Amino acid sequence: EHIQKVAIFGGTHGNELTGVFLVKHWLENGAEIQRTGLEVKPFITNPRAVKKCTRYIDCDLNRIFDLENLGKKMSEDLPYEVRRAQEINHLFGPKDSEDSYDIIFDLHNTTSNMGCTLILEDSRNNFLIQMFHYIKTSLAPLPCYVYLIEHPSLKYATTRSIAKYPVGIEVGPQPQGVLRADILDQMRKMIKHALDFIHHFNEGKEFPPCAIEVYKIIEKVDYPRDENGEIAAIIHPNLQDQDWKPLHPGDPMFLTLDGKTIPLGGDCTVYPVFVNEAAYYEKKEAFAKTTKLTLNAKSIRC
Amino acid sequence: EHIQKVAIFGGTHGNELTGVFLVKHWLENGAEIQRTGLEVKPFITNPRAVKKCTRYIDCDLNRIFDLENLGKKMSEDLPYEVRRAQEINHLFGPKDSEDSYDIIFDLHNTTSNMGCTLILEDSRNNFLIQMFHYIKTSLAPLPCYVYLIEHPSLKYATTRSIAKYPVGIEVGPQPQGVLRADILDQMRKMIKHALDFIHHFNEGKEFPPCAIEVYKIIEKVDYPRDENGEIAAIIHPNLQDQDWKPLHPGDPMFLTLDGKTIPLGGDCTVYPVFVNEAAYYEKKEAFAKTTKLTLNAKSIRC
Ligand SMILES: [Zn+2]
Ligand SMILES: [Zn+2]
Repeated sequence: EHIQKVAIFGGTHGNELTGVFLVKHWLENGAEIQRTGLEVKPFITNPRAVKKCTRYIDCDLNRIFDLENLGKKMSEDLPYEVRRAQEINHLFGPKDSEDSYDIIFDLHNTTSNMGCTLILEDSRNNFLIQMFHYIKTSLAPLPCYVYLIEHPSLKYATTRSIAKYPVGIEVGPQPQGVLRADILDQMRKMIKHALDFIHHFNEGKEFPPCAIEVYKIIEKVDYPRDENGEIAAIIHPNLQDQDWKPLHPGDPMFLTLDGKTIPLGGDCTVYPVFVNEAAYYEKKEAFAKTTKLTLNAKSIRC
Repeated sequence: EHIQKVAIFGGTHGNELTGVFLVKHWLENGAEIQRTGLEVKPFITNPRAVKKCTRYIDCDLNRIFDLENLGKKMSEDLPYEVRRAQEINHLFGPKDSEDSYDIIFDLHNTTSNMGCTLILEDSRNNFLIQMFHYIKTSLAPLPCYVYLIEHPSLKYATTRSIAKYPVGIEVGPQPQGVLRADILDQMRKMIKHALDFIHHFNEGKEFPPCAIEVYKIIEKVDYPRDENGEIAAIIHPNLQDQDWKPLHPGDPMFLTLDGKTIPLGGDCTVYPVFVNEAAYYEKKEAFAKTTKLTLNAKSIRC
């Protein structure tokens, strides 16, 4: 299998402007994202949310590419993002069809101090592991992590799950509604390597069995809450900005205004991720706990 | 025993969480902001914007405290904030009247790397120049910076301007809708010193003359724009995060996606502030130019 149809999504969330800015540039002069023998389409997924420069209009677009939403009768009555979701599935899918696109990169941003991050939706997918191994290794010494999202009741119905091979791209720290240049540079480098991988894959290159480190999600921790549901403590200074780095039972986790430290607890070291994400205030979450495990890929061919 | 009425406003902008959080705490336990012989009211100015974690509902509350809005007949058609401003004005004013609050602190956050910032509205105000000198001195060796908004033109109209002695407290960088512990420690300390000053002054402690460096707004700078009026370049990596530091005629300012470097130009040195402030994308602006000038205060007693 050669890859034929590659797309780059920007503006899934309208106030994550790195994607929006790159995608809008690339819809004018696309040279950067083409490769000899490869044809890739840039696309703004949520134009309404990008105009208002807001996360979403009626509901989060990045949580609805599932059966419950993609298979309901089209009606101007529907929440905007649902109408949009079908519009996108019909363009780049349909999801779970042989006709759907081969790879979609879906570009995101985070207020968390994560750096260049790749999101894996299938720990068994050998083509994705090889891609991600390629992107990590290439980027060095620029740090780059892989966030693993299966399992088994907690998976999201994402925009890029339309593809046979879904690829999430997150780069942080960045405030929402801010275009930073370091971040934009890092994101354009990640894509550069991703698109060069696909190009090498097509040209017939073999990749030897490889091994990458991933961080598998396990549990989302919410903030200590009040007898109302108001946040009662904040992310401890010592945990702030320490995404990916080991957090041990003893370690400070939250801090109250009165000054008291609330520690981790539990049996083992976890690796905090999305520490203090703007978007997860609403959704009740301070960060996600992840375990550090190794994924091995078998060799791959043209 | 002169200064009697003091208010600490929080959540003028709903998505700036630090003020929102401190005021909310202090409503339950005000001990931190009490000073013997001194009564201090904390207050959420924009509850509706807070609830939605949004900057404003209909218009920006921090720019409508003028004759035009404050003096129009109360109605339901009027924007949410207009109607709120008249309430806050009847509660803590009326503005320009003897029986308005003496001092108001209005707590803000910026996405710019600015550190502790005090906002001075009146360069001839001996009282405020002393308060600012006191806070500066008390905070040392932690930097504290004074921003002076006097023109003619470029002036609001602010929520605090209700008071005889308005004071604006701005702490950054923090992403909108996020609540960093470090940022909350700095605003706290700032407020601690401000209330101490007022307490020292009321107890007839004399202050000798002093001098502070302030930074005068001279011009807002917009991003280079498109054919259709889009941002065509971004804040240069060199200029990113360098608020308050000097910028020079030949110095890099904006970077294009190419990336071409757009230099400063002009023939004098300037001091950027609000560099890459999220709230100013909408308002068509990239940073403010300021000039660094020294201000004097005569001595003050009572
Ligand atoms: Zn996103
Ligand atoms: Zn503000």
